Amino acid sequence: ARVKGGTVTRKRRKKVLKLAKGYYGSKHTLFKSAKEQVMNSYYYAFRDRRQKKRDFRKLWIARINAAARMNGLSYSKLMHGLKLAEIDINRKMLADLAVNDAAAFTALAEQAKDALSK
Amino acid sequence: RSAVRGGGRKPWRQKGTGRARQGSIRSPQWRGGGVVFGPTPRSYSYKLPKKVRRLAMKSVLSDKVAENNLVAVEGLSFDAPKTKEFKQVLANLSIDTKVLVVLENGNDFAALSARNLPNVSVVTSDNVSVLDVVSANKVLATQTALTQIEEVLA
RNA sequence: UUAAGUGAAUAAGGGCGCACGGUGGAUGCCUUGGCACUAGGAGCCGAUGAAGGACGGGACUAACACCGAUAUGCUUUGGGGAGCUGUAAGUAAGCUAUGAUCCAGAGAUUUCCGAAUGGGGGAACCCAAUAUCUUUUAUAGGAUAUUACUUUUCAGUGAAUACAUAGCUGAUUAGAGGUAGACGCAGAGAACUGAAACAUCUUAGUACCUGCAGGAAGAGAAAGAAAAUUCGAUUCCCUGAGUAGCGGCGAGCGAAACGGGAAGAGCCCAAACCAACAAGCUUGCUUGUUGGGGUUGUAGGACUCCGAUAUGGUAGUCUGUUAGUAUAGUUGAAGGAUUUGGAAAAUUCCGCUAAAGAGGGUGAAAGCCCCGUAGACGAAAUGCUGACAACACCUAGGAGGAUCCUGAGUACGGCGGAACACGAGAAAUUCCGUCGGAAUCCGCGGGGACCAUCCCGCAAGGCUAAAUACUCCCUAGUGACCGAUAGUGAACCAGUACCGUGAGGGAAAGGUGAAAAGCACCCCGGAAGGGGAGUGAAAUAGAUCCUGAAACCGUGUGCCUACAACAAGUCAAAGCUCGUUAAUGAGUGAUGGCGUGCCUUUUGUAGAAUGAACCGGCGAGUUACGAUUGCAUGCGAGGUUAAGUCGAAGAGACGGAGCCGCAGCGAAAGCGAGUCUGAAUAGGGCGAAUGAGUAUGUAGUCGUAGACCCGAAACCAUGUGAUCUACC
RNA sequence: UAGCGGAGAAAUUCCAAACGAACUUGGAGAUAGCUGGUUCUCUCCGAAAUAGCUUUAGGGCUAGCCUCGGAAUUGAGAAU
RNA sequence: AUCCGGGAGUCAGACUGCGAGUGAUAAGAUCCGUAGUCGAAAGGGAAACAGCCCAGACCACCAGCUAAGGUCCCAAAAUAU
RNA sequence: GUGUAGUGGUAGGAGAGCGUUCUAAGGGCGUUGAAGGUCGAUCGUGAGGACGGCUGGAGCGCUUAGAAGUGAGAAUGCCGGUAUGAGUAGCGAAAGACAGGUGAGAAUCCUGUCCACCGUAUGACUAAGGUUUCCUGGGGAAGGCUCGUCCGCCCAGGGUU
RNA sequence: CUUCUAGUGAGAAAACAACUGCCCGUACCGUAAACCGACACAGGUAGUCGAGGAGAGUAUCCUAAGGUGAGCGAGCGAAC
RNA sequence: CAAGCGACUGUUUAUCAAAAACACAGGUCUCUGCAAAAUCGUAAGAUGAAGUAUAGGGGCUGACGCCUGCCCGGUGCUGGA
RNA sequence: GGUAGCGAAAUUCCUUGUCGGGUAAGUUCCGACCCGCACGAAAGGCGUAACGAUUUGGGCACUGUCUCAACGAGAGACUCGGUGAAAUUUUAGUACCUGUGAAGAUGCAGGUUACCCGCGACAGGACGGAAAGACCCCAUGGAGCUUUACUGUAGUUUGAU
RNA sequence: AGAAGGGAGCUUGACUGCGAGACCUACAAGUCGAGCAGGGACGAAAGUCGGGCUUAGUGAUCCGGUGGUUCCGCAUGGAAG
Repeated sequence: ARVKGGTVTRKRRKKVLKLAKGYYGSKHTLFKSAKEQVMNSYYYAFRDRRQKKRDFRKLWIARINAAARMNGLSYSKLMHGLKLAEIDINRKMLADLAVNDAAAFTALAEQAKDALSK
Repeated sequence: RSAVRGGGRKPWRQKGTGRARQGSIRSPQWRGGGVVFGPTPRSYSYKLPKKVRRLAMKSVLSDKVAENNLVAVEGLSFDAPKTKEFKQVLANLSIDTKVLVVLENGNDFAALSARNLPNVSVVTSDNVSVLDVVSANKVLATQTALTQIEEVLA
């Protein structure tokens, strides 16, 4: 009835290790510090998975800033007129257009200029 | 702890060495120390109400008859205990699987040929228990053993 | 050509991934030893010198075993039928079918110390006396036997003191030490701990010391238990019962009878009397010793008078005769071929045996190869247990009640302590120390202070098998027990190595392969070590020898790194090299965003509060007995067995003593669907009006127990130390 | 000469490197309202640091606050 | 919400609006009443920050709207009228 | 199906599950390679589970129920191995030099010469105490605070009237 | 050991010659590398002998008989 | 050259103190008639001692010189009846 | 109800009392005074030759103690060959300022300085290392000691028997 | 101040058994009470009276004492208790 502890532990530990391939020193061959490192990495992964969605808005916004301002439309008045002429493009598509299809972006800027002109 | 052939002299002082405090060489943490809450000799046996025993035996036998597994033989006899005939007795009776044999009383010449392949196992009519029926598939029993069973079981 | 601007690449060394070795022995598998028990035997050894030891014995001898100057062995009686001289290689010497070695039963020899026993002593040493016999011409030298102490019997001798008493001498009887770390009976007898402190109490008459034994001990044949209607030695178990009781009425301690079972069993003295011998011969008949007679409560015996001189018994023998059994043994059934292998017991065909298919071994896993098992047979010798012989021992009726006997400084009282569940309490019963001190059958003790009636018994003398407790040891077995950090401390040459003056404390260390076939020969090297060639299925199985993880130490290389302040990451991402369990692929990473480890304790943590050097292994809420609630199951106004017997250590039925519910109120007499309080039919407290339990499994919690683990400073009881130091 | 003690031209000095009471074995796994630790996972709900009394104040009991299972009427809860 | 029953932890609190005490109408002081948050709460703002302002994460997405607070550059948005 | 609704959480209460050893029955795998080890870019909400490649060479899985010495990262834990400090501190008072031997190998052994140190002692004899360290011939694996052909070390023989 | 008596109690002295004399210790170190201190350790160890020149002297300085050159070194010539 | 303490030679905390501490010769009180008091031991037995008041134990002071006042109400001791 | 004697003392708080001597300058020393917080006659008062590894004040001689340092020798340190430890240690690619914070930061915030790797020196910091505070409180914790604290007892004595 | 304050006559309700229902509160406790029965006081009656204008004047249990009692009493009748 004596239950020995044969190989119930190494499975677990070496499963932890492999999850820590490539850490900047002795944090990949110490079964005590690899675990703490994995824990903090989990925290960071979770937090930043909620930031990946923040940035790209600020990025598309700066790009709409740069491109639009060249047409005499501040980065506000463009969005305002657009949401007034009932045009509802998504920022990501607006950033992509501003970078690539300059003709189309200028068409939209013209419509918006017309819109809040009323 | 108190049974290991150890001692009660401390390892060293309580202080000084800055080390942790220890009371005895023999103790649970040290290698070669006593165990805490290890297995002791016990009993494991216990009985039931007197009625449920009878309900159990009745239920087992009714179950086995419920699927045509009691094969009632008239009477078995062998002058000498020749093992080979028994095999032929079952071959005629077409019982090949794991089986159980119930005999009446000391007509031993019919048991002394039941050290076969363990497909068979022998028992008189006073020791029929629960397992020695539930563990098997078919059951052989002479005609007198049936009545004898129907006596002890009231 | 000038000028302005942009600007790649190289690594003294480092990072990441990958790939290959080295140290180290986790893990997988394995057993040569353990642990807990079952059934049976056996429960002492010693002045005829014990337990335990020192020294010796072999061709070689360091150790372990066995043995003892007859020394690795002597004699005899049975077994057995071919190799043999231990561990352990090797060589030399031999032995053996004229039956070795080996197994089993009987004998013979047994050095020295040790209660140690002639005296002495620092144990395994020294020195004696007296007789007998030896060597040398003799002195010295050698061997043999005896010589301690105490008491129990007997002689002699004996004398302060005559007679005889110490005393002495000689002979004779018995003791004296050990332990089985167990069980029993006594003498003497603690503290920590609980009471949340502590004085009476408890822990506890336990631990320890000492004496005395036995295979068992202790108790045992009523001055008993009871309370009508009785029963008739003692021990042990179930239930009575956590009741009646005791208790700073606190923490706590805690019975007994009745009832059901196991095993059964009763005997022998003192006295009164009767004889023979001896003494004072009071010659009164007193003393004594023998032998006879007699053993009790329904009072018996003596004593008188008659019958018989039988009839039933054993708890004795070491006396025979038989039967059985314990210690060596004998016999014991059935297979070939094919495919993989180095090897088959594996696989596929086709057969056989079983009162034998339990197990162990053989080149992997065997009913049919080997040892065995189921059966059947067997003892020259020795021991035990029966049985029946023979011998030993013991035991008779009826009737009478004139006189005699029926356990003395005892019972019991005061005083002071202990033992009974009972702590002096209203304290019976039982002991111990001191003082006081009964009656004699018309008599005495007891029925929980004490008295009266009644009832039951006869103390102050002994013995007594079985049912019960234990296991150092031997035999045969078993296990939802361990598998080298486990299991004994110890699987191996272990209470050893080592530490301490001493009592005392105490480890680490198993694994080549099937078989050593354990690497001839060459080559470098002083050697060690290595490279070929070989043995081998496998040498990365080569003696550090099965598998061979992690920390730690190295070699090679794909990607990056010398203007950079980094809890060391994650999200975003150019380039460079790849190409997987084939899928929204893998490695690295220039550059940007964001970001103060883990655990515990705290109002609050990154804390400059506190713990971790790193890797591996071990390491903490369990079990028995009670109590209560939920779940479930079998019967339901019922439920239900216990101890114990037969049974395989099981199942598997008997066994109705006992417990729980079905009726409550009252302190109690008692009353009863009611009752208590009260002058009360008043009112009020409590229960009824349908209202379900009980046995077992299981789980949660609680109680007694060390009770989740580790952790003191201290306390009590036997021992060991003055070789350092203090005084002499 | 010995630990309930010994020895001290006196210091709490010495008694086998440590003496306001030696060392070693046993009662003994002594006791600790105190400190440290206690190992696999997910779903559901989820507090308190208050009153009273205590030779009590960092402890404890009951009460309040939390959770789980049942019974019954509700209209009893709540905020306007 | 009440009732019956099984199982606990808790008895060292802290700061901040408000109204009072002792203090010197001093203290991140101490001791009570009352509300929130922290303890047992992560995300945004206050440069960094338990207890202040806003708001309660089952999970995924390179979608959309707002609160507190902000809009020259670090750093998303008006060099607004 | 489809709608509505909820899903932070310490002490703590409740519920459902993963994994290890062993027992029982049924059914299975294994020299045509089991357990164990290593690597892999795979699967489920979790604990966790499969599959393949190499090593390894004798036993182990799967289903249903049962019993537990059943799960480890912290106790200034206990046992073994290995790191950092680091090629750092130290090498335990006192004077040596040359020539020639010896030898695979020399400051460290032998021989020679000069020098130098103690000399009421660093000289001679004894009592304790140690227990073969004594002598002769071989050796260099370990001890010798380095070296070592040498030794109070290892091997063999022999000495105490 | 020397004497004197009480005393059992052939005839012993000394010639010379020739013989008998038991057990245990004896190596080695021994102000040390062999003992006591864990060590091949700047400590401790009772007794005897212990020389010459000066010199009271076993003091001091150099030396006789006699013994030793000590178990890591080679360089440089800074701080401290 | 002067002062304090202690008369002196000694002894003392092995291992943080060597003195002004203790010892010390002298002073004084007190006990004890011998089986002495006193001490070790339950007792036998011992030491005091093979001693006998010029002796033996106990308490305070500490060579030497000059000295050493008052109180017996309280607490002990001795005597009392 | 403190006599003789001493008296800012090994005793005096106010206190460095007041006056004198010693020094250029003296709270320490020595002499004298009495308002002795709180000297006193065997827990002895007051003088004292000699003695003291005793405590305190002042002279002479002498000098690296000092103004104020300088130089020389030897051992260590430093370089090369041989041998070769220890306490400590969560992982570390380990800058400065003013803030902020459990109220003093290498690691947070905002700024400033800064190529990579070593070698010899110093000791500001890492609340540096070694000893689970010796100071203080608590534990309804110990142990050793005192007494007209409680309860008992060895021992000494008294009476009855 | 229609008195609870102050005089005056008679008296003892400064009574026994109780109690629907409330207040308080962790417990143990404490506070109020209409009213029923018995038997009364003062008043012609109606009626009031179970202490004082209301709120303090007190102490578990264990143990001992005194009175009473149709309770129990270890074979039975007493008694001790």
